[PDB]
Amino acid sequence: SQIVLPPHLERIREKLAENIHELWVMNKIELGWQYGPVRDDNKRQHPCLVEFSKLPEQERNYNLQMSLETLKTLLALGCHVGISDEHAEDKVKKMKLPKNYQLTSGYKPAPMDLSFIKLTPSQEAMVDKLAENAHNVWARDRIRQGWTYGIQQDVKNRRNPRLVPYTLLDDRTKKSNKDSLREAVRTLLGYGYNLEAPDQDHAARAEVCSGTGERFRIFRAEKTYAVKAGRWYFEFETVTAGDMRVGWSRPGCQPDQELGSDERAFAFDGFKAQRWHQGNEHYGRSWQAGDVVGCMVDMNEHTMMFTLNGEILLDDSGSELAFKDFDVGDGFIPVCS
Ligand SMILES: Nc1ncnc2c1ncn2[C@@H]1O[C@H](COP(=O)(O)OP(=O)(O)OP(=O)(O)O)[C@@H](O)[C@H]1O
Ligand SMILES: COc1ccc2c(c1)CN(Cc1ccc(C(=O)O)cc1)CCS2
Repeated sequence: SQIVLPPHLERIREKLAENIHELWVMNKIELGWQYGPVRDDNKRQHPCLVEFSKLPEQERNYNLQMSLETLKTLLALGCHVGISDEHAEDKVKKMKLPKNYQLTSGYKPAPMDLSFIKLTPSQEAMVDKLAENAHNVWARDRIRQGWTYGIQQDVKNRRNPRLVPYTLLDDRTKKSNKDSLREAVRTLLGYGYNLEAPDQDHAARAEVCSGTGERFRIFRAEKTYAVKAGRWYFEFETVTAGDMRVGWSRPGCQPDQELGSDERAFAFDGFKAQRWHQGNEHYGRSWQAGDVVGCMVDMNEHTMMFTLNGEILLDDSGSELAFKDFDVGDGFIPVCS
């Protein structure tokens, strides 16, 4: 609603509407649809493919309004549009088409050639965005209808399995809508209107989003199994590669606080390659899927060391000790976050 129409698009909008309408009757003839008097899908002969004048003026207006909304959403996409030159409209080349491919209309709908016209990756990305929004407005119209999703298509029960996000939509519709959208935006370029898109933005979730406010879960051995002397080894296999920590915690570790943030636990975050105890340092490399990190503690001279896939992880210095010295205290137990 907030979108205002610039004067160039304003006085070119009717030509856009009619040319894309003719372009659609070209898409129809390419798909094999032929022109007829009456609206009956079985007979494949409809007045829809004939020129807009013989088209029902209701559908013709509804198509033009649909394009007004589509170009307004294009402008809402943050993409600026600039007319190239007046001569790009003064000379309007138009491929000739075979009579079987060509409509009864004398002048060929086919605008300046798609070979000459070029599509950038950003332009294709905004084509995808526009296809997304068109399906959204198609769906909201259905919700106003009261149609609700159904795996089986139903008209009496108004259950369309096409009421899913465009990401999960079936290929055939995605292709047909994409074709009309991208040939439309290519006609936009061929009219000299250059669509300079906004810069692509990068954002990272970093596992902030979570079901339930809880950010992480800690699994540990029982307190009674604490080891106060000897040399011990246990493995941790990482099915994924994310915010995961493994190491040894005291029987006083808190299940709400992250490992290594306090003095209770000594952990290794392979995600950021950091050893964690009362802070973070740099230690080791980053793991991948199906990586086995073995944690080893020798409580005799108070050392702890980690081996990712067998090789010994190292800090910035060549030392193999993740934590050089620590008090025995009340023992250590295997712990993971
Ligand atoms: N003959 C046409 N002329 C113009 N645009 C059309 C035409 N057919 C389809 N469209 C466009 O493509 C969309 C396809 O909607 P369509 O009515 O085919 O969906 P549907 O799944 O059959 O709907 P419902 O859920 O009500 O059964 C329309 O919203 C419109 O934008
Ligand atoms: C530019 O505007 C138009 C004008 C005409 C047509 C399309 C888009 C493309 N679309 C594709 C499509 C197919 C199935 C569904 C559906 O059943 O959900 C929705 C859209 C309708 C077929 S011709």
